Amino acid sequence: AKESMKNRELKRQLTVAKYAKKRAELKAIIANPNSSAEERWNAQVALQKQPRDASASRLRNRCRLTGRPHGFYRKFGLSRNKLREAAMRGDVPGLVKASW
Amino acid sequence: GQKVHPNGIRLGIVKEHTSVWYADRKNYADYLFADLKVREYLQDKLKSASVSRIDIHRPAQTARITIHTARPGIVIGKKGEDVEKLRQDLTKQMGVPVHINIEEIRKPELDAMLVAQSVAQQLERRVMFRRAMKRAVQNAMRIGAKGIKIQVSGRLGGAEIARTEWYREGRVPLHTLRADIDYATYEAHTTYGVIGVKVWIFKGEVIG
Amino acid sequence: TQNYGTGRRKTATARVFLRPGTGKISINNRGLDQFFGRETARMVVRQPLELTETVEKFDIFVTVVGGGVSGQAGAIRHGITRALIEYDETLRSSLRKAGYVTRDAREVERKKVGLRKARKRPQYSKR
Amino acid sequence: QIRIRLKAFDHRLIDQSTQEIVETAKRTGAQVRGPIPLPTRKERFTVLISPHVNKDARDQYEIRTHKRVLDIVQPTDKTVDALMKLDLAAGVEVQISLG
Amino acid sequence: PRSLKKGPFIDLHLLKKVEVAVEKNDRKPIKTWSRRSMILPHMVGLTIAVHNGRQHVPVLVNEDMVGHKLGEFAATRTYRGHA
Amino acid sequence: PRRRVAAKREVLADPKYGSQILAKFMNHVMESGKKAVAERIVYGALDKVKERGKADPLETFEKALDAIAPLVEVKSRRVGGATYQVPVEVRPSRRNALAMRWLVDFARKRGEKSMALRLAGELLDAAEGKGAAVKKREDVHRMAEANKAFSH
RNA sequence: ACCUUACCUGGCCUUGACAUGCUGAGAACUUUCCAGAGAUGGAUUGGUGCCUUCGGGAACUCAGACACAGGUGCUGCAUGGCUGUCGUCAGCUCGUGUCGUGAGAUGUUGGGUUAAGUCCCGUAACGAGCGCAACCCUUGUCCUUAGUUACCAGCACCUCGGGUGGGCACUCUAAGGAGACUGCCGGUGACAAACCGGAGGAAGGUGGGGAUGACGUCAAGUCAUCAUGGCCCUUACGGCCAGGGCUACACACGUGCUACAAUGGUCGGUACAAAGGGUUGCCAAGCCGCGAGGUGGAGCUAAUCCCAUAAAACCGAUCGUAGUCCGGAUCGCAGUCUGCAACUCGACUGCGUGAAGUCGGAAUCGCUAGUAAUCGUGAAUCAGAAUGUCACGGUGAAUACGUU
Ligand SMILES: [Mg+2]
Ligand SMILES: [Mg+2]
Ligand SMILES: [Mg+2]
Ligand SMILES: [Mg+2]
Ligand SMILES: [Mg+2]
Ligand SMILES: [Mg+2]
Ligand SMILES: [Mg+2]
Ligand SMILES: [Mg+2]
Ligand SMILES: [Mg+2]
Ligand SMILES: [Mg+2]
Ligand SMILES: [Mg+2]
Ligand SMILES: [Mg+2]
Ligand SMILES: [Mg+2]
Ligand SMILES: [Mg+2]
Ligand SMILES: [Mg+2]
Ligand SMILES: [Mg+2]
Ligand SMILES: [Mg+2]
Ligand SMILES: [Mg+2]
Ligand SMILES: [Mg+2]
Ligand SMILES: [Mg+2]
Ligand SMILES: [Mg+2]
Ligand SMILES: [Mg+2]
Ligand SMILES: [Mg+2]
Repeated sequence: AKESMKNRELKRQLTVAKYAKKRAELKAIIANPNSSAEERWNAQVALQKQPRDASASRLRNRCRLTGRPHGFYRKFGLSRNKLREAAMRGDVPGLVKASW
Repeated sequence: GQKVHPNGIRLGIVKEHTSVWYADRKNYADYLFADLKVREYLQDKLKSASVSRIDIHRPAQTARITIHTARPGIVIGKKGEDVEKLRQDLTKQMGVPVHINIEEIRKPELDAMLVAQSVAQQLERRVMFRRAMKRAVQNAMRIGAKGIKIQVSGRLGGAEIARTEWYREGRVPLHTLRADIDYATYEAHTTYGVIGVKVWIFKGEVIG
Repeated sequence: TQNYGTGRRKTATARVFLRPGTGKISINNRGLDQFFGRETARMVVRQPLELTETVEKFDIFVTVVGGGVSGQAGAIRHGITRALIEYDETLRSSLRKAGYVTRDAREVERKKVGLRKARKRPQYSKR
Repeated sequence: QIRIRLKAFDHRLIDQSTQEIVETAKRTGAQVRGPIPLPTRKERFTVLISPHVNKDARDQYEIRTHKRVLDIVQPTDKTVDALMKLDLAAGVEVQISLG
Repeated sequence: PRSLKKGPFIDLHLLKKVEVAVEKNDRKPIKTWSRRSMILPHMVGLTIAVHNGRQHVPVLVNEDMVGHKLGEFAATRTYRGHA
Repeated sequence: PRRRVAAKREVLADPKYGSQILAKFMNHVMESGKKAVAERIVYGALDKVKERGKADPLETFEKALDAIAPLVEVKSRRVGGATYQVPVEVRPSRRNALAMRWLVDFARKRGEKSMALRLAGELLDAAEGKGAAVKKREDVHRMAEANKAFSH
């Protein structure tokens, strides 16, 4: 949770969001059976030459407040522990301690 | 042992959420993040103004913010151009139009957050803690306030061994749930480190 | 005509209708024997009816939802007991002594944190 | 013949809103059938409370969603369409269909 | 193993460095850092120095091990022995 | 416990034979919560007993049980300096459970085709007392008799 | 697996990946190209832009200088906040009064009773506070409100599917409420508190479960979530990139799963649950493949559509106790899915081989009733990756003489 870690993961977010369609095009080309090796190999080369840091598998979502990688709940944008602080303060709407 | 958060365990029973609205998975995280940022920004800017509670109400594509403070003229100054510049500042945190309401609170010395901040700022000016805590308890007890407990922990004075002190008056029943215990925490950044302040105030028994 | 009753036991519910007839006994539009296969459900179901020697005099039409086979049998027993006591309101003490009217209250205890089951715990080596 | 759906985190506000809309719709003469409580949605979270290793110390939290259904017969006056600020105030979502 | 929709897999720089090496015969070992490359049957006879992690270990390729990846023949853990 | 407040829930769920002792034998023989399997096993053993012995299997089971029920047992006691064993008479209720437990435990390890004929053989053996369960009951009894010097 | 990532090898940056103050030049964009494992560098069609006191400004890209920025660097024995533990045990104190030269002690001791410092009466004590109990959630009974996407008693239609008309009967859903408070009876008891049975009652003795953790202890844990007093580096203890490691292996320990079979292994048809997730999503039908899977696209912003068929159970056929129609590790060959990429280092699929394992020493663990045992289902994290975690139901025990 350094400053550099947050900046350089914002880099991944930006690069992935900026293309966001060419990956879909190339994967549609590849996944389609009737595409021919002629139109498959060029798609392979296109995928290879494109920068590696523009993939969903390259993204690790962290806390929007501190950047803690582990303990993430995608329902919120919060880490494991700031969720507790926000809930106790009452900022999270509709959230109460449950017994049942 | 560790005590549960008095405000957390009373949510829904007698306490109320500060951020009251509705959303879904598309923008629940966005709305929550915007609320936390706007609260942080408001406190950081008008920390000088005695602000206690910030409520967020979000109808369709709009946000209505009500601010509780003890010094309304600080924000409503000469017809409140401060209000309009504040609105312009807030317009970017959440894209919806903003609406600001300033609420006055009677008896600022019966409010946990204001009392905690006052004690902390007295401590920052090298005032020894016993007199500050005693006078806070005195002022609170002199008007209603069927109970008050004040705790200060850390490197009290300047000794290089931290410790904890606390004074109570009246009754402060934490295990009961009918009670409405106002609770607040604050910090003081002195030359030797951080000193923490906690305040509990018991106002009455909620019947009905 | 007819009388109605409801029986619940272990997240199983059953609606029972008791009418004049010769005891066709239909369970979810199926015969009683064809529903419970080689178990103790039949006699425990008929226990309140066989205790009042009125096995055939009351045709019984029921529907049962939820739970398991034993739970369904218990629900039917309770429901038909209620339907009967909605017809013969002098045998209340009879089924109190028989112990058929009091509803079961035991339910599956939940799981807790730090435990595997509701009450089982790990081994706790002392070192 | 229109159908109205109401969603809220808290039941008190959804009850107040349902009473308000029922009163507004009945008072104008249009007929209304009674509300239907759709089953609530409960989502639970188990979270660690220690900053470091204490696995058994955990908190359970819950978010509840409440849904109500209303329907009308003989639509003659439509004022609640212009009363959106009345119907929804802070934390109730209203959907309308078959206008 | 990789799905058959993509038989081979070689980095583009490696391809353009070894596709040159087919018109003119094997004359110099190729220093490579890509351990994911799939050796095709039409580069048999060349010496490839694959990155171990400290240095590049050179290996010769014949037809027997064509159906294997590059780094598979370059280990990274020493294990000289417990005793 | 220390309270003596624990209740005694009564279970009597004989499906068709309507026997109380049979129900407790069911509860004893049941394993892993498999009631139906216990029902089939016990009823197969009972039917084998019937097809073998002309006497009705109810009384054969009863007389096997009454010939394996012990009267006294030996129990260890910490005297504070020695390892002593004292004989004590059985509580009237406990002997039934002891007989059931011994019977099922010895029946579980015959090595023949299935527990149907296993329990059949054990019931026939204990009807007059040639089974291993009766032998071990006699061994327990002779422990208790050889330790009669303490008695009390 | 890359990232995560904090370590190693190698290559590359010094106001720097980021913020503020100064000066100067200009759109970011898109240019689809080349050198290199890559950061990076170089050509690079096109438009100079918006508003002007039309002077300039904003914000963007880059360059230069310092004040700096930066650190998952040290100190938890300098700290805040957060957490474990004794322990959910019933204790811990104060004001006034009184006794003692004092440290202190009474209250808080006694006789009962209770889960309880719970209650009664006595009593130099009289009161009070934090604790216990209660107020909160869930489940078990009943009443009213309401009937859509939910239900179907009665009528009808019926292509025999709540399929339709329809109904407000029931179940069900969720809001508001009644009910259990030692309430009544018998016995005991200081005719007190309270104790042992009984009626009614769905539930009887805080009905069952959960949340709630007093004063304090262990210089207990955390500087690596965060914050923070110091101390430390500034061509690096700060940054960027590619590979490797955290998944190594003569051994030892903790926590689980699968077994060692006949209360079972297979084969055929057959029955009944609860809870939940889904519009950068679920992803059905038909069809193609032994299979993992592939085309295809319906419906669903979800009591409606999908995830998705529960299993154990019952019946019928077979195996006959044999390291076996048990057991599945290991291994060989060929596959499927996501991902840029399954060698180090993923999960599943087909064929085949098929191991240890005959219920396990000293020692040791959990559990008092829907409990133990056993069988299945869902969620989170997440491109893929659960024998782990959290949660939900099916079947369903034995035992408690008693306190040495
Ligand atoms: Mg930082
Ligand atoms: Mg990832
Ligand atoms: Mg449950
Ligand atoms: Mg279970
Ligand atoms: Mg051990
Ligand atoms: Mg790396
Ligand atoms: Mg410490
Ligand atoms: Mg600490
Ligand atoms: Mg004195
Ligand atoms: Mg003394
Ligand atoms: Mg003392
Ligand atoms: Mg003393
Ligand atoms: Mg004193
Ligand atoms: Mg005193
Ligand atoms: Mg004491
Ligand atoms: Mg004392
Ligand atoms: Mg008390
Ligand atoms: Mg309590
Ligand atoms: Mg706690
Ligand atoms: Mg320490
Ligand atoms: Mg340490
Ligand atoms: Mg590791
Ligand atoms: Mg217990």
